[PDB]
Amino acid sequence: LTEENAKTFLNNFNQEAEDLSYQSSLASWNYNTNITEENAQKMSEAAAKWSAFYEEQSKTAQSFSLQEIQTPIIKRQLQALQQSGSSALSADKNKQLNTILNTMSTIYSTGKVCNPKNPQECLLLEPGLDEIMATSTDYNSRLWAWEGWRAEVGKQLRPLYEEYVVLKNEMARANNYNDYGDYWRGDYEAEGADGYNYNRNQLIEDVERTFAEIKPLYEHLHAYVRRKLMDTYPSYISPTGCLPAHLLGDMWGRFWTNLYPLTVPFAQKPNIDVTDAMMNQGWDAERIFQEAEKFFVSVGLPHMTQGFWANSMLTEPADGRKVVCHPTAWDLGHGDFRIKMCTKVTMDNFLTAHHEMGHIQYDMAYARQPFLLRNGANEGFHEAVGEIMSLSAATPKHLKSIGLLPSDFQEDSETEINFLLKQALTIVGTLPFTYMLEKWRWMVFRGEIPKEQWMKKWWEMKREIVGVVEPLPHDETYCDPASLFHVSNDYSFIRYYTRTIYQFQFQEALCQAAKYNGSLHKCDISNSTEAGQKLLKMLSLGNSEPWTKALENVVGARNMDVKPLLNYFQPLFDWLKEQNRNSFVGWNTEWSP
Amino acid sequence: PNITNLCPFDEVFNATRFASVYAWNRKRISNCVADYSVLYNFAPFFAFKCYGVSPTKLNDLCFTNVYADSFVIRGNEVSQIAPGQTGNIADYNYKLPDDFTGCVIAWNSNKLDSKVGGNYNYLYRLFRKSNLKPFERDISTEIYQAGNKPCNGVAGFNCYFPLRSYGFRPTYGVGHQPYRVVVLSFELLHAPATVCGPKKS
Ligand SMILES: *[C@@H]1O[C@H](CO)[C@@H](O)[C@H](O)[C@H]1NC(C)=O
Ligand SMILES: *[C@@H]1O[C@H](CO)[C@@H](O)[C@H](O)[C@H]1NC(C)=O
Ligand SMILES: *[C@@H]1O[C@H](CO)[C@@H](O)[C@H](O)[C@H]1NC(C)=O
Repeated sequence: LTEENAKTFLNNFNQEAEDLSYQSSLASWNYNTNITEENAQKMSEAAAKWSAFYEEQSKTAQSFSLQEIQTPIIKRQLQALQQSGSSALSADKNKQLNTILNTMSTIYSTGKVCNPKNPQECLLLEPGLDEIMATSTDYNSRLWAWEGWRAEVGKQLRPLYEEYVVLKNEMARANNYNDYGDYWRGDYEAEGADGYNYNRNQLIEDVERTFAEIKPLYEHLHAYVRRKLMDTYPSYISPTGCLPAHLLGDMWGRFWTNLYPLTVPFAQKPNIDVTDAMMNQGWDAERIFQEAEKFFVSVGLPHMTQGFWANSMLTEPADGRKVVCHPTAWDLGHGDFRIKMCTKVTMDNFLTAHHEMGHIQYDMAYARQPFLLRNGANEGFHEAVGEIMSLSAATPKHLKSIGLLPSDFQEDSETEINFLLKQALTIVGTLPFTYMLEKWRWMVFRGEIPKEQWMKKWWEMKREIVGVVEPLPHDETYCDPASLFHVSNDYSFIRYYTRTIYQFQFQEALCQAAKYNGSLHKCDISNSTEAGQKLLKMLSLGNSEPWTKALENVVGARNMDVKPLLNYFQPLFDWLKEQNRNSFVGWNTEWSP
Repeated sequence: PNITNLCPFDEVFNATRFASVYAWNRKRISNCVADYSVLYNFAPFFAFKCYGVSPTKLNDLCFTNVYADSFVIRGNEVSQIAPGQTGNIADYNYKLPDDFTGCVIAWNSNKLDSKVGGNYNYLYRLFRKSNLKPFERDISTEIYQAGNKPCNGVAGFNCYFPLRSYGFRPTYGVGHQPYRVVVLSFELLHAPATVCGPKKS
């Protein structure tokens, strides 16, 4: 019978897969912690063998017909295996698409804008132009850097994106999807028992529904940021207009977190930095990860493995080998969980250690699942369950409990307001950018935006949704979205929006589980086993169940809710309402200086 | 009575090479004095679960034959070496009867059975048509016919090779590291019992 054949096929696949996936992950780890040519080529052959095996098994798995499979775990495993992806095209089209992707990656990584009249002062984005976007206050220098990277990237990436859209549309329509946007929205599709059914076409309206009520908080934050930037830039920003695109602290305006020195509520009150306390008490990276482990065992989740301490790198090695600076949590398979992070003794690395160990705990919990179901419930869950640990680790209660912050520390309202504003610049400010970018990409892939009217549409929506105006008029020979890393390198972007919603939903559910009686931003889930069990019910699932069921297992709801997000930012929202009485909340679509 | 002719428990527990669980090694032990002192003394044991007899009174109650079955499995599968259990090892590699009188001993063997390149010398049976009877071995390498079409000796779709390798590596998690298992089965027959522990005076 077909179901028993599928069961034996999956048994043969899990055994072969786990081994090849472990070899690929171990080779990737050996390259990432030891950069050389031989490790790179070993990683190349290991990934080649694993990918060839995966496509070979996926072609055989497509022979099974799902109409006669009754058990939903086998059906979900076969659904996961039958996703061909980019292999649905012919070899010529797949090779052309890979060529376009590789040339986009190597032209984004080697993007170059150079000083006019000063030809020796040529600046790359990664070492020097990001410093100009993050720190510089001069209007003309930021206008230079923004317009120059827009020109020397958009002009070179517009035709590449023109055939990239067509090839991705062909790949998606070869996989029974309407467009490439529907292919990306298929990550949120959940087929399961009654009431847990989620559809791709539902997701857009859900996102729009969740953007219907984040909009007043974003409008008040935008008005406050606009007034403070008007204080910084006297005549270049209008009171009733949108913000200029190059004054937002990042290259693209994705995060507003670099506007915090310019937009600080109370400059006299310092931040909650405890780096000097770590320096005085002689903390090192081992103690940072031990404190994170103490937090995760206090909440009820299991201890770190001995292989975690033995095999991970938690420090710059400094013995002659090059490493990647980015922190990454690795689930190699066969019970091997590692963290690659060059941990310096700072508060940010302390929170990052909590975040990556949250990723490792999420990976450890679903190890009991079969190999194809050892993933997150959707793309947002995996990063949300690390962001909640980063949220709880940064509270003054947690810092006073572990001795980093003094026992007699006073939490006045001003430090809560400026902490909430910094969190808002990081978290709330990225939501209209994420929603507008994903909406533009979805409408481009759908064909709702005409091919020759791309740019004119994009700068309308940034004037409408994000409330950010272009500094200079751009015609259709520019490709202004493509200057971002995620869109030039074929990455889904709605995961950050869903991550942001799920993060505060999980945090409110855990704080209600831990019986916290105060404001949500002061909440700590330490020493609460019931919150850990409530979390671990979802963490043990993986993607074995629909993501709506896992979401109901944590928060008791089957969809995205932004009432926890507004509840988190409620003191800040009241403060922003209190200081926007005289000013005008909102923006005007027409270009105001 | 002086004490001599100890049973060769050094040969079973301290062997340099164990066997795969599909071809599990069986050694009969008879006409000697078996002292269980050395086994209890050894600290690394992960499981010393005994069935039908107490571990403390091993040295006084005495038996006719003692069977020592040695093999290597992965840590997660040590729970399957018990009466009444199911899994790949219980159903297809090593089955104990429901009235098993004896002990199961397991310990971690990373320093002896794990290789950085991968130890591909330990095998297990993943596919078999029917479950194993107690104390039965299957060393057959016949291609498992999972469908309706004949395999004709060649693997492929719905035709899998039943013996899969335990690719042990030292960086695996503790549940996946190689574990050496010795199963002591004690039996009494109508013959006079000649496997009896030490005497004191
Ligand atoms: C890094 O890789 C080289 C490649 O041969 C190897 O010789 C060296 O031992 C590796 N370093 C470490 C710390 O493993
Ligand atoms: C959690 O428990 C430990 C146990 O010693 C204690 O020291 C710590 O203060 C507790 N944390 C909180 C927030 O109560
Ligand atoms: C195996 O070797 C160890 C090493 O000293 C020894 O103590 C033990 O008695 C030997 N025999 C058994 C059965 O463990």
